[PDB]
Amino acid sequence: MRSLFSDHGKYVESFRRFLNHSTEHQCMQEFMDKKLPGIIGRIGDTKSEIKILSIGGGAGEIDLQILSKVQAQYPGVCINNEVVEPSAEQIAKYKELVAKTSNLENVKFAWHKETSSEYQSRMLEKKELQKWDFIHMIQMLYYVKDIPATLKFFHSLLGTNAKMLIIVVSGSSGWDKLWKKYGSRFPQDDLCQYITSDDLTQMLDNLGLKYECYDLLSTMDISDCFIDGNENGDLLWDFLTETCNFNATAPPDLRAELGKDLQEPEFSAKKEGKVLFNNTLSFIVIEA
Ligand SMILES: Nc1c2c(nc3ccccc13)CCCC2
Repeated sequence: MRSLFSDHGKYVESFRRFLNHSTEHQCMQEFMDKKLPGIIGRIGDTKSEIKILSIGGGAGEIDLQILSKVQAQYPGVCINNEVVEPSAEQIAKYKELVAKTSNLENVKFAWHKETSSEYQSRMLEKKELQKWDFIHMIQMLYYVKDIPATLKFFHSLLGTNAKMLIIVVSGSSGWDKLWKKYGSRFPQDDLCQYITSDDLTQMLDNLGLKYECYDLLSTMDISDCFIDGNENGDLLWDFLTETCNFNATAPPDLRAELGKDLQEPEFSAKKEGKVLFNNTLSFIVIEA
């Protein structure tokens, strides 16, 4: 069993199938529309330049949406948005998106090709420490080695009335169950790392930071995962298991318990003849 994250090709295909059969993206859309406003309501107060640091170039369309809400609250104010992404493929895509978008004259972009870690290391070399008004980490901690250290660092980069926003899958979610129980039995990679909003609050508690957590429901239609032979079904399987060609490369003893175990409540809910996997999300905001 080889980690799915080691086959850039498969991954994407799957990831893509994941978005196509989930309310993930719309879920964040709702957060940004009905909650974000009041959250970032004062990060611009008294500043003639609003700085926004985004760690991860995977949700370009979401980043842009954040800008939309920040511009609305602070008309005229120029915005400096830096992006810290390791994947050239991503940055590349991001950029394309920028060029095709309007109402971004009062925004300055700057992409840095590296990891949160590398970025962080560098900064320390600099003598001066630079602050920020808004930091955010959408679905990417999974790929961070030192969470506690990472959290504390960027918190210190927050300026006055600044805020840091983090998104991960919720403790009360299918993923949680899927990992607490089966994890050990899946390919242990050094790149990925199973983490839930739960692991998060404990770390933040022990760190002593003041945060606020919000959960919203999101689903993943895994119906094609019971139709033996279905191509689509196969990809999805690859995703949950974060493994390559899961079926044809895993112990049926296991693939047997899952097939059963997934169609159960604590993992999924049965709807319009559909089997919906609990993809609930958590949004954490941290004060400076
Ligand atoms: N829903 C997601 C999960 C992971 N990464 C993701 C990356 C961005 C979009 C959603 C994601 C890793 C493990 C589990 C779930």
